Amino acid sequence: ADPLPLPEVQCFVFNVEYMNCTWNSSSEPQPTNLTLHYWYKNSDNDKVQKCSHYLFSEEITSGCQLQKKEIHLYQTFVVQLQDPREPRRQATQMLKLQNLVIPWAPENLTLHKLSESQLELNWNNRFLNHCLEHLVQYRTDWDHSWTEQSVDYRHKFSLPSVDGQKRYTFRVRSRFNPLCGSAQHWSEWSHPIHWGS
Amino acid sequence: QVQLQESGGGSVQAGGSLRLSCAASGYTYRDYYMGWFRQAPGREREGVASIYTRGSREGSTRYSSSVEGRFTITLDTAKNTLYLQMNSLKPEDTAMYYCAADDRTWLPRVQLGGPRENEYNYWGQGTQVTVSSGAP
Ligand SMILES: *[C@@H]1O[C@H](CO)[C@@H](O[C@@H]2O[C@H](CO)[C@@H](O)[C@H](O)[C@H]2NC(C)=O)[C@H](O)[C@H]1NC(C)=O
Ligand SMILES: *[C@@H]1O[C@H](CO)[C@@H](O)[C@H](O)[C@H]1NC(C)=O
Ligand SMILES: *[C@@H]1O[C@H](CO)[C@@H](O)[C@H](O)[C@H]1NC(C)=O
Repeated sequence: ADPLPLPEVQCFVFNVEYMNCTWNSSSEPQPTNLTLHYWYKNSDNDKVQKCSHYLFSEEITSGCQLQKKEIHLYQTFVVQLQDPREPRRQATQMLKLQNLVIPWAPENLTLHKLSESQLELNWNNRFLNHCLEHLVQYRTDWDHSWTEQSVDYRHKFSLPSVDGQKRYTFRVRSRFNPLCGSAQHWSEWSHPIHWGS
Repeated sequence: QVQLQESGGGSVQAGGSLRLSCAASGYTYRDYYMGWFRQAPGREREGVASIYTRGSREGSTRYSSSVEGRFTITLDTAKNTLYLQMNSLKPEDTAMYYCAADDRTWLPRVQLGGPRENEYNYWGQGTQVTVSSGAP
């Protein structure tokens, strides 16, 4: 009569456009459409919201998608995964969404040569620029590893010691930290840009 | 859509006190964030204070470092009126004070200091506050 363990749901906000809470219900001996419900703490509305867009993986629910109008950043997100055939098998998680925001990868990588010993890299991230920090990796075709540099809300990196006879490669990614949140996972890497020959 | 209208401004000697009021009207059920901004003469507008309306007064307020411990922002949910108690006013507080309200629960917001201007959709017309060292 002991209730079975439930899968753990992983929620992530992607560029404050939507939220994907996903789980893997392939552990069940009998397959079941697990149901998702959610609400917010420090909120006078004591109402439980059912999932509006379930995600399916082989005819069984494998997650839920919340639209932007359903996301309350900076309010504690309580998500409840429940077994419909047995309501006693339920699990609730309390999440802080400001630490689970994942922005898109930086876009529009441009290089601008100011002098023969100074060139700058520029990018934009489809996101409030003052809420993102950035990491710039670069390497030449004669470098064994990468070279990273942290860039703040100013989206400008100046290449130290430019060598015109070497071909460079640049990539940048962003993270929702630390001014507007405390996220730990970075965004995906941007497409690589190149310079020189 | 909310409609804000400030009041309670004036000209006060340095060290005096003041209390602004900003009555909200319209769709006051969906404005989750409210704040106060001020604009000094010839200078850009800056955030003073911010508050989350539906919290339980548990860390739901944020103030600028320039007004911390001197200004307090409150909210009367029954009358739909925002307040900003101002004490120990110095001449640097002379500015045009605006209240603002926002309905975007998903919007990122600065968690250190006064509110940013981009974090609010609806604004009031403003009320003038003038602090002088002598008696005006
Ligand atoms: C969040 O979940 C949605 C829903 O599963 C994902 O959107 C789907 O992405 C696949 C990618 O191959 C498409 O084939 C589907 O048509 C998409 N469906 C919908 C409804 O958008 C989305 O990719 C997920 N986001 C992230 C960042 O993983
Ligand atoms: C889950 O719901 C979908 C919705 O149509 C249905 O097709 C599927 O058979 C259901 N699976 C189970 C195990 O009930
Ligand atoms: C990149 O540039 C294009 C064209 O100017 C623009 O439409 C797009 O919004 C830019 N990217 C971002 C993230 O703003």
